[PDB]
Formats: sequence, C-alpha cells, structure tokens
Amino acid sequence: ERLLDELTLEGVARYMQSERCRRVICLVGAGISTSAGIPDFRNLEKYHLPYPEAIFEISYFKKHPEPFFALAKELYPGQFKPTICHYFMRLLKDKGLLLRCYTQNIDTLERIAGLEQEDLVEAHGTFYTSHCVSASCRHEYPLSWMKEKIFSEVTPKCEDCQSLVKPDIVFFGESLPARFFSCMQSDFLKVDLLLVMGTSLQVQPFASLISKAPLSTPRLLINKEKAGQSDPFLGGMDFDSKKAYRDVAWLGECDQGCLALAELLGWKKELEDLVRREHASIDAQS
Ligand SMILES: NC(=S)c1ccc(OCC(F)(F)F)nc1
Ligand SMILES: [Cl-]
Ligand SMILES: [Zn+2]
Repeated sequence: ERLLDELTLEGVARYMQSERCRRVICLVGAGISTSAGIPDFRNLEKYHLPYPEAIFEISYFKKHPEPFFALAKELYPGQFKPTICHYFMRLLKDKGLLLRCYTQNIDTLERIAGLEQEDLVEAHGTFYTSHCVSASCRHEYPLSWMKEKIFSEVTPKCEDCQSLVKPDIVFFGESLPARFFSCMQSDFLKVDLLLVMGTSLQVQPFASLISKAPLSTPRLLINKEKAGQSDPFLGGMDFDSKKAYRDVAWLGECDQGCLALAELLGWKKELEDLVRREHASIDAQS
C-alpha cells in the first residue's frame, strides 16, 4: 500500500535509496538559515512611515527608498555562509535526485551553496541580484555593486538611466514570480519525495505547495516544531492519526536533521567534506 515501510527517518532513507524515489522537491524556510546567523531582514519609527509595511512596499520604495537601504545596511550579514542544510541540498543535486528547491528565504544561501538558477524557485525573491526599476531598462546588478552603494550610504541608481535599483526581493504590491506558478504546475506531476525543511508552512501561497503533491508522495518535515497539519480552526500533514501513511516529522535543529538523514544514507563523509571545503573557501575569501 504505502511507499514508506515505516513512518520514520529510517523509512524515508530506505525509500530514498530505493528505485522508486528519483525526484525530490525541497521546500525550505528560515529554519535552514538560522545556523548561519544572518540578520533576519524581514526601529522604523524614525522613518515616519505612513504604515509599517511601507518600508517593503514598491510604490513607497519608489517615493522614499532611503529607509529600506538604511535598514539593509543595518542588517547586512557579517558573512554569507550556507549551513549543513544548504549543502545537503547541493548533495541531492550532485546525486541526481534534486528536481527543485522552493525557498521562502531571500538570504542567497541556496545560490552560495551551489544550487543553480534552474534548480531554484525563489518564491519571495532574493537579495543576490538587483534590477533597475525602470521597465524600459531593467539593468541587472550583482551583490557586490549594491553592497558598495549601501555601505557608502549612497542610494543605488542605475548607471544607464539613473532610476532606482532594487534588490530582487518580492515587495508588497508585487506579485509572486511567474516561475513559481509555472514550476509548480510541472514539478508536482513528477515528484517522488517532498523534503520540507525549516518552514512552519504558515505563509501563503507557499504553504499550499504541500497539497500539490500526489497523494502517494512521502513528505518529510525537518523542523524545530511540528507544522503543516490541518488547522482545527481554519491536504495537510498527517503525522499521527491512525490514518497516517506518508508524512514523517523529525523535530530538532535543521542542521542536525540533515546530518541524521545523511548518516542513514551513507552520505555523512561526503557531506562533511563538502561543508568543510566550502566553509573553508568562504572563510578564506581574500
Ligand atoms: N540580512 C540580510 S538577508 C541582508 C541584508 C542586506 C543585504 O544587502 C545586500 C545588498 F547589498 F545586495 F543589498 N543583503 C542581505
Ligand atoms: Cl512560515
Ligand atoms: Zn536603468
């Protein structure tokens, strides 16, 4: 009947290494990056905002961009070092198992860890690239350029047309990337396993993704807290009813959950070597 022989991390690992599991979708949130110690970008009383969310609203940003860039200077991380979880997804990619990583995070660490544009759906956008806001220009700028402008407390302007340059975060008043919908429509016909890591599945439409899986597809949650179950008040996760058949919860730090799964898979040495090498490379940036 069920694809998992037991509703445990061991059952998920056995399934992963079976021929039945070829395509894994990761859905990830802030919990996969808390170990990276990046200031959580998403005090303002001094900017006299007409409403708090104005600092992340596109029309306000075009009127008064300075509050946003002052906050971006304040919360700029000391380093962009991905976690064990990010490199676990890079390993999935290397093993030929990663169909897609859908991320709610804007902190760029998926890209730093080696997931390429085709591997990623950055559902809330990213700080990694920025664009001129003029529709007829849209000149793209990389992270180093913006950092130079931001720490100079110079408002970034396009070299071609002098319009504002905005990081590719999805602001209020903007729609989700069209890539989110096109990839969703195709990927969930193809998925054999959902790995849900470091998200509490509370923000829409990202949460609704778990209900797009085929009914047989196992879903592993690696998270500090159980999440994604149907809300007694309001296709949810069923970990614990006697009808549970495919959903597994591993509760702890996301790094430790990924370590435990890698150990079951025989990947712990590969993962350790990857993380140590990449961290050393980032630490050695001269
Ligand atoms: N705390 C986070 S996530 C953070 C803050 C600032 C920042 O600035 C990047 C750029 F310079 F491109 F704007 N990037 C990330
Ligand atoms: Cl969430
Ligand atoms: Zn421009």
